[PDB]
Amino acid sequence: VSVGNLRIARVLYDFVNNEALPGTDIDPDSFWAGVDKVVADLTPQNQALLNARDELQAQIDKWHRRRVIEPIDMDAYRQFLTEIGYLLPEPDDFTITTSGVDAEITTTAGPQLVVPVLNARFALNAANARWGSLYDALYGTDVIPETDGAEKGPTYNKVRGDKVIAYARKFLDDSVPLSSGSFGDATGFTVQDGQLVVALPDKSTGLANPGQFAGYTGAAESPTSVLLINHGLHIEILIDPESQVGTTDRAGVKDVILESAITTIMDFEDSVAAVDAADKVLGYRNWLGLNKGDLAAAVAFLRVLNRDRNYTAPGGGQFTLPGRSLMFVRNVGHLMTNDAIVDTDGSEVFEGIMDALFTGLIAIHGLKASDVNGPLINSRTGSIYIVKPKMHGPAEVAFTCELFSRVEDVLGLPQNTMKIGIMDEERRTTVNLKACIKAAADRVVFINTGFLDRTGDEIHTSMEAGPMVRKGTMKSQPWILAYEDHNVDAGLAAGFSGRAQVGKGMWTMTELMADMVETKIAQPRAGASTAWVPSPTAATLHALHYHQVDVAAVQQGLAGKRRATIEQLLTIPLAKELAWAPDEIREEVDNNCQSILGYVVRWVDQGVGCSKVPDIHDVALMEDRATLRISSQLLANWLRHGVITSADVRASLERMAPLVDRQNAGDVAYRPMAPNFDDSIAFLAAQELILSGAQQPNGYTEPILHRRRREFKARAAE
Ligand SMILES: CC(C)(COP(=O)(O)OP(=O)(O)OC[C@H]1O[C@@H](n2cnc3c(N)ncnc32)[C@H](O)[C@@H]1OP(=O)(O)O)[C@@H](O)C(=O)NCCC(=O)NCCS
Ligand SMILES: [Mg+2]
Repeated sequence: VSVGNLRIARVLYDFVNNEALPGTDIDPDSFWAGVDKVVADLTPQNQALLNARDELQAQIDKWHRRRVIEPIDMDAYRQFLTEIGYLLPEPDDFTITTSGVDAEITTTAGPQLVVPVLNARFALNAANARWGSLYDALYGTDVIPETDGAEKGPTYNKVRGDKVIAYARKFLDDSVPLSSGSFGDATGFTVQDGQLVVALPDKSTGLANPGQFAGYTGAAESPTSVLLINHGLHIEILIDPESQVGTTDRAGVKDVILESAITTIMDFEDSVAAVDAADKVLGYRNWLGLNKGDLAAAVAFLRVLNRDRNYTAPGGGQFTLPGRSLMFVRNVGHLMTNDAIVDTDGSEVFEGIMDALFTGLIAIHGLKASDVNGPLINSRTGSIYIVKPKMHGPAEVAFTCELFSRVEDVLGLPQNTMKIGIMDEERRTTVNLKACIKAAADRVVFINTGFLDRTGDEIHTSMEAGPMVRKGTMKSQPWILAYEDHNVDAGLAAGFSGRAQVGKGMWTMTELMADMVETKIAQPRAGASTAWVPSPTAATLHALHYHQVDVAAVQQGLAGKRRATIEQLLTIPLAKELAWAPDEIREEVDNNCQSILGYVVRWVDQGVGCSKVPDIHDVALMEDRATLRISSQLLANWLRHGVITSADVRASLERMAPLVDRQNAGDVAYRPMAPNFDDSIAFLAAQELILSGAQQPNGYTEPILHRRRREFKARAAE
């Protein structure tokens, strides 16, 4: 479909004209005229920034190569990085001015959920994860141990159930305490004189803090639920003395509901596999339907978005809390182009520019509640939140800002409607973080330590230095501990408190929920106002940490400190005279090869961009591209310095591959790699990301995955 200078695929063109544009008050002929111009005016920069990356990698590649056996002189390294304009200066103190942002980003501290947007089922559950059942999260997972004769099964178990009930009672005791007595003793709740009254065997009692009573449902004389609030997050006690769980409870408590996933990132990036116009539109569709509010998915059940929740207030008025997680959308970074719309010469258009345009325009519908726009509003303050990933340095951030500003003109939106959540997940950003924050000083809504892509850039940036530590050891290196702290320092010194989120990384062990409750608390304790979780269940559980830690306080306590030097940030995580025994090296390669084949096989064959892949210790892991980035990069490093040979990788890939078939054997759609490995696009793709990983730009895995999936798809219609 010829438009100005463009060949827009009809699948996109139809979608954008019929589905997306009506109701936006944007003239379809003008919209596409804006598109043409933006793409034209801004493609040079996009390539210029991308070229600037490759150059810097080569210079840094040169530098390490012409230096061996005489350990890194860290002052020459730092001077080198300044000479080439990698390590740009540090700007003067400032305060972000970003306005028009929702309370749930500026003020509320709680879990943030990230879901693949190509999956309507998970997306719906994600936006609905704002509110989650604490009973289901504890009963369903290993938080309540299955031992001591308390196993779960197809029939509800009292023994497990009472452990669940008890846990939650401790929680309520710990968070919204009774004046006197414990929740585990309650016999019923009432509301007298606009105050919560909790009946006990010995007395009746209010709350230690009457201001933690938020409201209720049903008759005051005997409510159906009681609504509480601690650290700005809501807790609901569901009452039904005639329920499966109710009749077993001293107060007839049915369930405790926690306000969990406050915000959700609807993901077009590492979570998903979209390599052409079709895929692209398919996820653009889901984003539109979330923003309209009408998105539905069949399961005899239809899954829709939750409506807002009504309550009676203490004094007696009716009010409304939001039923839905406030959505961001993660666009893709500055790297990839896409089939979707091409040049006359056949050059593809940058995917990132197109996301900004189509994702921006669609999000319009999520700011209003009309007939054309659909019933549910997302940002009640009038903002569009876009997570911008994999940015390298301040200039690339400024580019996103400029891109956003042109996408605002084209959409007729007021300037700065499009807010940017900034990933801190590339070295060049990490060492120039203050500068990145300044470049988006009027747009930024968060920073987040994407430790995973960050680990990826650490291996690739420093590819020629020598052998790296095994990936399990990365978590305790100088560079990563400084980067976490450094992120929080910079955010806080930019006045992020009350204005924007300081975000931390994802929990990848989806089955170790007992671990996550125990371990992840460290993030809020480190001052993170939000952090990333892999599921609504996880979100409900992470919620617990924000009831315990007072994040706002921790931020106040941390203000002004400087817990990281630039030497700590540039400390390269090298092996440095650590000789792994024969077994270890065979473990790392084996480990990494399973994680790769596990993820890539479902990527290239099934078009699935996020998967549960069990490792060589059989811990289920949530793998995506960032995890693939580490895995492949590390193996490349070990190859570049001959810890392994090319042959070593093959043999491991070859023995790991049949195993991933065994764990995938129950799938209807799955086609296995063994025994004929060389006639398997999947296998060959995994093999490319290792044997040619040293040559991918900044270690990114998109070039190969996109090309290999494009390949597979053609060899599927043919
Ligand atoms: C990999 C994955 C398919 C594994 O699935 P699984 O846990 O083995 O199987 P299920 O999802 O059916 O587990 C049960 C429930 O978990 C929910 N779920 C799991 N991850 C979810 C996610 N992050 N968002 C919303 N719901 C999720 C499902 O909705 C499902 O309930 P349902 O019957 O109502 O659909 C899935 O968890 C996933 O895509 N990863 C999480 C997304 C993510 O965090 N990625 C970000 C990468 S940066
Ligand atoms: Mg990332």
